[PDB]
Amino acid sequence: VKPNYALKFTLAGHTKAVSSVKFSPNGEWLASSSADKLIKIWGAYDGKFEKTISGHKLGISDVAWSSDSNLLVSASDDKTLKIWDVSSGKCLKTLKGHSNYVFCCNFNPQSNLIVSGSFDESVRIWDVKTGKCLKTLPAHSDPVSAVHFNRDGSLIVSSSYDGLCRIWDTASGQCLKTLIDDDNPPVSFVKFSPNGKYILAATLDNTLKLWDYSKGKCLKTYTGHKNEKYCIFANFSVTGGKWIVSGSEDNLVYIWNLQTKEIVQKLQGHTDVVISTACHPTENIIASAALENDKTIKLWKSDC
Amino acid sequence: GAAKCRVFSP
Repeated sequence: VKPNYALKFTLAGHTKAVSSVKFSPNGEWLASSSADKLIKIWGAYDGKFEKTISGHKLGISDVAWSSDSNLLVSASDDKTLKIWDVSSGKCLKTLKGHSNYVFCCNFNPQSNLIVSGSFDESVRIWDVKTGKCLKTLPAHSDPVSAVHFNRDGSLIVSSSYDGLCRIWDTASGQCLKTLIDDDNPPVSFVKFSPNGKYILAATLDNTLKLWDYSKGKCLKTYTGHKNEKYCIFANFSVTGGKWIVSGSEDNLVYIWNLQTKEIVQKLQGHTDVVISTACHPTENIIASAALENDKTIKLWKSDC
Repeated sequence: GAAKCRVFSP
């Protein structure tokens, strides 16, 4: 079995490189963040532009949805995060305290916490309702590329240019686990598997790895794409066949069989580094987005 | 720009 993703829409309108795309948990919306300092909301099924959300003074590197699809959190080069009420577009909070670029962000499943990582080498845990920083973790010795909560919000995984992935206890803020590899290439992305038992980690040696973090064992590797320069996010695709999905610096979307590690499809049509991909939570739909030469978002659909 | 859209390095 192989997927047959086909281009359905190309969404133009960001005036600089796109940095991330995320589907709302309820499946209704796609959100995109850009170096052009904007967030844009699009209809997930018809591609229709919904609205522009603005207020960051510098470009945005990441955006994330609350579990109830009502809020967005964005991370900016202006060293802040912002919490936005989606239906109004109003900024609800500005999260202040990082001393350098904010690179990555996520809500916990309860959506009372936001986790963030920054070029200042720290991971911060923020109270959503007050906007107050609850904890500053001295997580890494170089910029933090990714932060992600597990299924119940009791753990955080972080990754850094320093070459490490770390598993943190959310309530105590203590490091429970450090994944150390020889040759320690920079880690450009990490996230928990849907069941929270594994982590998917990208390194800037053109390599994705599926790890048992409790066992400290690497179960799968995925290769064939190009990832040497940029923090490209990867996804678990679970609505049809079980795939691994990632952008690539050769302008393609790559799709691997999760179990066999074979490449099952390559999506062509972007004209620059595909910096971000996202998988729709209920339909076999992929959103992809690209850097300065392209600046577009593409929606793809498959029967499996 | 944004740091995500630039090469990843300190």
